[PDB]
Amino acid sequence: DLYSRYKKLQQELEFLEVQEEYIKDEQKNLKK
Amino acid sequence: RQYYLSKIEELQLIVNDKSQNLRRLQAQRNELNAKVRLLREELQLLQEQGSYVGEVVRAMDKKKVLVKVHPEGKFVVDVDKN
Repeated sequence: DLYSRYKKLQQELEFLEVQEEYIKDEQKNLKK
Repeated sequence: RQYYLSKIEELQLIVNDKSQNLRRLQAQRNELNAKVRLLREELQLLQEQGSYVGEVVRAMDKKKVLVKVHPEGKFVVDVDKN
């Protein structure tokens, strides 16, 4: 069962990475 | 189990720290977007003209009121939704 939670946290990390990249792009676009 | 527990603890640490980072970044975005929206609506309103200034002489029943304005003169006008 702990495999499941570890993979879920890994997906959480990747999703946060996606959010950070998207926010950087939106920040540049919004500044322009 | 050692591998498993250690890596999930690590994941928790990085995920929470990046969640705080995301909080900061998202807040900055939510201020910038609000400001941009403000400016856009300001310009859209700026397109609207100056609507005159007048003084009413006598209300003459709902949907009709008399008002005098500079040298255009005295006009009867229907009131808006207010």
